[PDB]
Amino acid sequence: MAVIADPETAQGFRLAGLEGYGASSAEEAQSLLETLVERGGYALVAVDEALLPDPERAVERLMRGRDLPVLLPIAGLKEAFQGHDVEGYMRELVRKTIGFDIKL
Amino acid sequence: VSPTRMNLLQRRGQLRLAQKGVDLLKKKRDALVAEFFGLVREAMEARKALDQAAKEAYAALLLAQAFDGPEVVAGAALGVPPLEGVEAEVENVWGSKVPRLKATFPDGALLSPVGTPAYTLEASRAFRRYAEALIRVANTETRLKKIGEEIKKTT
Amino acid sequence: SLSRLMNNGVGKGKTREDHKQVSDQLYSAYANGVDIRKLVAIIGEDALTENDRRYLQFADAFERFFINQGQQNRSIEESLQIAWALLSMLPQGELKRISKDHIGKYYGQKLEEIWGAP
Amino acid sequence: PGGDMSEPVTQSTLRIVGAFWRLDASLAFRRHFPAINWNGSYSLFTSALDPWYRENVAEDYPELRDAISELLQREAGLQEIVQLVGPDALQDAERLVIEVGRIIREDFLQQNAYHEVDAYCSMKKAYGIMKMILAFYKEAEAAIKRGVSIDEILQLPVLERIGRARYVSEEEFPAYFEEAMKEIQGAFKALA
Amino acid sequence: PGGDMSEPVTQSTLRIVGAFWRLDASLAFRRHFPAINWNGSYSLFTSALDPWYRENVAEDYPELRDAISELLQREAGLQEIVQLVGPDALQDAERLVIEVGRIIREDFLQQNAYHEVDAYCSMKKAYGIMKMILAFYKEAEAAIKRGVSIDEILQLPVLERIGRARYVSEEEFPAYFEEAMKEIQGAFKALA
Repeated sequence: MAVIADPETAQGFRLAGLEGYGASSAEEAQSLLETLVERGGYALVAVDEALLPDPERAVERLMRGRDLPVLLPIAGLKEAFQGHDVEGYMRELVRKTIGFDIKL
Repeated sequence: VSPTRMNLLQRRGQLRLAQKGVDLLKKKRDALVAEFFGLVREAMEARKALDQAAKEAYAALLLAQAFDGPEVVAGAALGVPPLEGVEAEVENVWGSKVPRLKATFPDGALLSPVGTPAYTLEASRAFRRYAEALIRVANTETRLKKIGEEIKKTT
Repeated sequence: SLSRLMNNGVGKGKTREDHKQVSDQLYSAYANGVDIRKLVAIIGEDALTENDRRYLQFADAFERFFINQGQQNRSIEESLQIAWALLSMLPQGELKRISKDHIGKYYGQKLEEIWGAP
Repeated sequence: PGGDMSEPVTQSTLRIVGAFWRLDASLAFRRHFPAINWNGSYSLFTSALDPWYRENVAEDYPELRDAISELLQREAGLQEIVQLVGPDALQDAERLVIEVGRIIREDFLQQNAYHEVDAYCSMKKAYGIMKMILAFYKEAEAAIKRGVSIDEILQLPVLERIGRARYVSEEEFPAYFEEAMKEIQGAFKALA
Repeated sequence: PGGDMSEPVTQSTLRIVGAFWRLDASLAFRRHFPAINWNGSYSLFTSALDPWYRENVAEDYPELRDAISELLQREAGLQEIVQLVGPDALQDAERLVIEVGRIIREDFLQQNAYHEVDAYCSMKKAYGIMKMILAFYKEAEAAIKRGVSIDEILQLPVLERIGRARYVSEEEFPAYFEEAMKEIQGAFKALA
């Protein structure tokens, strides 16, 4: 599987066997992500939230054709150690899926 | 449609069929709602476990950078191959088929696995546990999203 | 089906005192069973809980033994015994329509004796 | 006389007849003769004729007839759900019941009155066809319990063997029945 | 006969009557009696009877009645949400109004005619019950906005006073009403 993240953790990704790339702007993140979508290989791409909060919104026209690629957003290296509540992400997820806001 | 008594009986039978179908679809939606709530609780738990594993893996990686040095880590990372134990499978959920991901990365796949750079080996350990939590999160969340779209179709 | 004057006929000093609650419980349980039976064909048996499966099996056994009696003559005691045997398939305390006194007095008889010759 | 079954002639006839074979225009449109409406038809002579069937046809013949009627009723029950959600939402057991009902409708009930062989059918030939269909259904349900998907079951060559058992002649039939039963046993034993 | 309210006799009757107490079977199955559908019923005599109410019962009776009807109206506007998710899953304020509506229904709207004391009730007793329930709801909403004891309110000793007034005598009623008011004050103002 591939993962777009900060350059610091890219060496650790390469050590663990993960395909890591280092980038800091949304433009290159989206272009590289759709390049990973079109290219043959692993179908899973992991995204740091600092570059692209919703990768499905980036590939929404490639997602309408095929739903086999898998995308996963996660906190970046700086956001990881300072931390946050993941339950806000859960509330946003359920509010997106149903269209309804409940169970804070 | 020509008005006859037989046609009237057939239309009333159709009306009863439609009402019974509406009730049955409501019951199905209720069951899907219960499954959705259970799955979203599981997904939240998996997400926070993944966050904790990611934090400690990054801490171990930074310590390995501090001790073993960038060149030794790069020499270790060059030898170790990328993910090759990949398996893709499909799973059924309420009549819909969804894909799942599988990873099997062992110690035998590594190149020079002896941990003389000990902190690099610790980083590899924590990254393996990180990968376990990550694949769990991926599967649970994609199942949750498919359940949500099923509920929308039923509504 | 419906009988308007059933309330006057049954009671104490005539038939048995547990008649009305037994009839009410049988009605409610059979309705739940047939609803679950229609639901299973879509969602499948494994998607059910345990108690919905209990209701489904109660509905099937209720039809097969209570309704399909053939050319036999049953007294009121035999009918009430079969009805109490079928209610024993449901767990005690799920019978919300019956007082606890009659549940203590009558619950627990095995169905299999009636299964031998219903 | 005018349009339909509510005219007084049909209603007056309904109360003094022991059998009532209702025909359907929709089945005759698609050339599915004899086009007897199975849901709106009945008979009252079954119980009286039951002792004769046990002696002259076979001892278990009424049980086979009851099983066939139960299968047709089960198929008629599930068709309401099919209009509601579609055939894809049904589980494998109900899909098997639907397919077996289609098999019965296409093979057993249909009869061509202008064919050279199919115009007449004796009692024992009908009993053999019913036995074959019920044996196939039992084997299919058992294979469903063993984890076989329904789609690969319908690809079996024994399906064509059953569907063309109508056109076998009367005296050629027992050998065909023996061969079909042996093939029915053989096919499902190697599947799982 | 068919349950149609569009039947000619019912439709001709509805054009001339001044009140309309529509019943329904669903409330009868659940044994909530009387089975008056408060969403389908109406009355055209309220406005003219308003001066009599404030001249002989209490000056605040019509506004209290309007508040009760409004709180009943709010509960029916949330049923569509409850038809999607469980009642406990909603917000604590919506849960509060749902529990207040349930209390109002099960306690106030029920009257058994096969009972010695559940078949009759005077005007003053009902007015006191409505006043107590409305005050309890207002104080509970104030406590919810305070931000404490969102579930302890549903276990206060006021629950005995509210349910008890259904069986209080007409002579002992004012003492019960005063004691319930001071109990509400002491429980809501001083517990937390």
